[PDB]
Amino acid sequence: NNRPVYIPRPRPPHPRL
Amino acid sequence: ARVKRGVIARARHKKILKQAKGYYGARSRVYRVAFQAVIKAGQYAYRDRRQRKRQFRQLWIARINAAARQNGISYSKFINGLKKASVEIDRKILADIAVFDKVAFTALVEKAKAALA
Amino acid sequence: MYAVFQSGGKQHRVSEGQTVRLEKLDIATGETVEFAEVLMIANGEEVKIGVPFVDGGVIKAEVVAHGRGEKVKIVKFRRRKHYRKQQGHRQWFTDVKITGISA
Amino acid sequence: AVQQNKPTRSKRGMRRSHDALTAVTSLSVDKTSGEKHLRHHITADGYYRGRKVIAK
Amino acid sequence: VTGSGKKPWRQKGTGRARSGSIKSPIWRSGGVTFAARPQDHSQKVNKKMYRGALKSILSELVRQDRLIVVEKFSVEAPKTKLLAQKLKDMALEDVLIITGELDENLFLAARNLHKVDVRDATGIDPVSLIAFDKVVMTADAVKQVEEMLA
Amino acid sequence: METIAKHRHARSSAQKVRLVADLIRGKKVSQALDILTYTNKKAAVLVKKVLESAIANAEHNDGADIDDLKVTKIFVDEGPSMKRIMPRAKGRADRILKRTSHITVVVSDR
Amino acid sequence: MKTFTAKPETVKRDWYVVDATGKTLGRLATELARRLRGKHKAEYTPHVDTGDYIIVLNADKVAVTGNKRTDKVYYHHTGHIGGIKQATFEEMIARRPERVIEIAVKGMLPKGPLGRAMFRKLKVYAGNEHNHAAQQPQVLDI
RNA sequence: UGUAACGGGGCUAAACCAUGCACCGAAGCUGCGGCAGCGACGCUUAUGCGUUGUUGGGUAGGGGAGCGUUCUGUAAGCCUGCGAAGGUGUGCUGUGAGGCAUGCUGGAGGUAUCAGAAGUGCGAAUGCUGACAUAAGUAACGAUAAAGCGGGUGAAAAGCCC
RNA sequence: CCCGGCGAGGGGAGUGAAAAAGAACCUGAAACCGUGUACGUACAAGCAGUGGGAGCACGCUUAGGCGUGUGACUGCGUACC
Repeated sequence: NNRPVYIPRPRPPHPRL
Repeated sequence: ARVKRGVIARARHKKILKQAKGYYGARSRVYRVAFQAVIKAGQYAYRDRRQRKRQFRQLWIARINAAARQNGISYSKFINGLKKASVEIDRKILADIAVFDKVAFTALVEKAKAALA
Repeated sequence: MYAVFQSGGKQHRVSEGQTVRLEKLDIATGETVEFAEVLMIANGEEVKIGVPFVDGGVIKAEVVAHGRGEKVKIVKFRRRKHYRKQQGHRQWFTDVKITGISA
Repeated sequence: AVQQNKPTRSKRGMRRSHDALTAVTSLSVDKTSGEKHLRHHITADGYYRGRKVIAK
Repeated sequence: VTGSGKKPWRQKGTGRARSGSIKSPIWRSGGVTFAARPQDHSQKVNKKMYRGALKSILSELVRQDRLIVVEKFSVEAPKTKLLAQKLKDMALEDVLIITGELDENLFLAARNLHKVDVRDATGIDPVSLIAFDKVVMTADAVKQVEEMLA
Repeated sequence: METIAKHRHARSSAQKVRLVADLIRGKKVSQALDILTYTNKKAAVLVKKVLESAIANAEHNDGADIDDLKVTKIFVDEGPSMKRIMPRAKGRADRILKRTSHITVVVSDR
Repeated sequence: MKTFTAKPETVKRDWYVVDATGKTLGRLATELARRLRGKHKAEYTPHVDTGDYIIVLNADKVAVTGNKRTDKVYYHHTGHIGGIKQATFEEMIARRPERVIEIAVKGMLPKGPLGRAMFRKLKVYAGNEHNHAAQQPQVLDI
């Protein structure tokens, strides 16, 4: 039971406070 | 010489869980939580072995103070009178006498009053 | 009909013909022991201690058992400091039955 | 949106206390055939208020 | 361990622990952090130390009367039954027979006797002397012992 | 008498069947039967079949007079579960558990 | 041996009447808390309610020294956005003269199930009459 | 955000200044019982002490002494089908890791003492594998082209056939 | 043989030293999920324990307690790494 995840995620506006 | 640790590990876990008997939830079922609960109970038991002595000391003083005041004297005055009269009865016996034997306590306060005066 | 006496650093109030547990004593299990350090004797009439330890009051007691108390587990644990310690203790006790209380 | 600690079996049972079903306990007996049936419902054989209504 | 060096998954992004190979010792089916290798456990013992221990052992056997010296010990025919009878009347059941000269007749007789061993003076080891309850040495066997022990 | 009767590896989940079991616990067989007959649950017909079998076992293998029988004990235990893969969005996979259960009914005349 | 502990079943509780006319609020309240807790009895036990029932009469006649009659303020929050309400000593006396005495005793007693239990023994009345004559409420001078 | 600048009640002394005598108050000190380390002496001389004084909070770390597990010799010896290992309770026992006896299941192996060698002890490493919980009987059941009725078969029909 | 849908599954009977050895089969631990019994719990606030402790239910000698389980109330107490 491994099920590798190949899901990239969108780059949100970085905090850069 | 491969060594399997199934038997020993199960023995240790059983010993801890047995000591955790009666605790609520995972504290009596899960070893990871039971071990913390058992250790904490050990710390409290060590600490309360000392608090018990002072807790009972406070209870005896309160009982003596109530009994002495009922006889017409403050606790601090009553104890001072006993010291002056050279009486070595401790608080545990004094509280016990006050609860059960009222006449004996009346004699003690009378003795304390005489020593003070 | 009871008396108060000092045996093992802590005072006991014992009535006639009752068993009292007190600290270990250097007495064999089948010999009578004396307690002349009677703090107070109580009866229908009351007698106190003008001087500590009355004047002639004594208590006759017979040793019964010389067992050990219930095991007590001592746990010392320092939080986050990689220090744990375990210990056990069984306190020695002596059971003695009061046979006679003098005046 | 998601739990921070897993609820205990105690909380699970407490929530489920209201999920218990209730028995009808209201079975009426037909006037003629004497067959138990739900109130205001036809019997299995097709009777209602005594008179046969299905005839099948 | 049979396998490949490919990383099971990428270093970052995966929600699980960093992994480098399927053959890591903390992984199932492949590992062993410190695998054993064929090694020699024999250790050196000085010649004098070996002789001294052997001399010490022989002396104490004599002291505990566990050592019996007799004349020539031989069996007429290669029969285990004869050897059993010869040891039966001597009240010996677990004995180590040491003879100056090794004869096939005595060797074959004691071959099927577990509790009985037949040996030559040259082929004497400390373990055999300690292990066996009784040791029987022939007159010839005794002589060669001093010569080799010196 | 014991006259137990059980149905093992029922497809229904233990939780769902357990609601029906609590309805008839401790009741007489006559009242239990028609209670299940008019209960609108799949577990109702599973439990009813087990209860019918228990009554038949008592009547045949044990003493007669099934009129005075009661369901002394009834409990549902979780059974083996079948693991299935169900595709989800974004090429994700999740496990579907087809949960079974054992239904045990005990009836006695005392 | 084991120290004596009062058993709640076998506890005798007496009834007393206290006239609260011309009495300092705090000093009267302090005495009431002592009686309600049972600390005046030789069988006092912290975990057992050994106290006695006390009836207080003439609550509206209680006295306070200094300017406390006008400067003393009782605050309570209603659990709302700005629900903080304050009442002076006169306003409390006009509205419910008994509440001030109860508030004083409330704060002089332990907090917990046992503290609430012993508080229920107190019975404060504004007038000079009480309907508890069936309890043989002997007068207590204090 | 709510009294919110005595911890609270409350206090005109239950505040402050000066003096005095009492009492409470710690795991500090003393009393009683027990254990261990270190230095002395009277004497045992590989060890107890009629004794004596003192010490015993502890991380990094250094030193000392032990428990238990698998395997080798002792051991073709010993225990064991009137019951081994393992499992599960109970009762004793040691300052500790542990040990001993036994009820029920189990069904044929186990191993004293003394030495020898370690794949020798797990709660954590977003550790690895399997199993099982939680959210939860919740979301959802995959195009809003749409179903209704009669009969048939069947244990059972909104979905099958007509 | 019986319940069931000429099912699944089960209860009897029989085989066997043993069927909670029935093929989902030696031993069968833990998490997890249940039924029964005793006690507690619907006016009481927090690392859920610890010290004290009434009541109740079971057994023991004695007729008082001792043990086992539960535990109202109360002092102290903010997990581990």
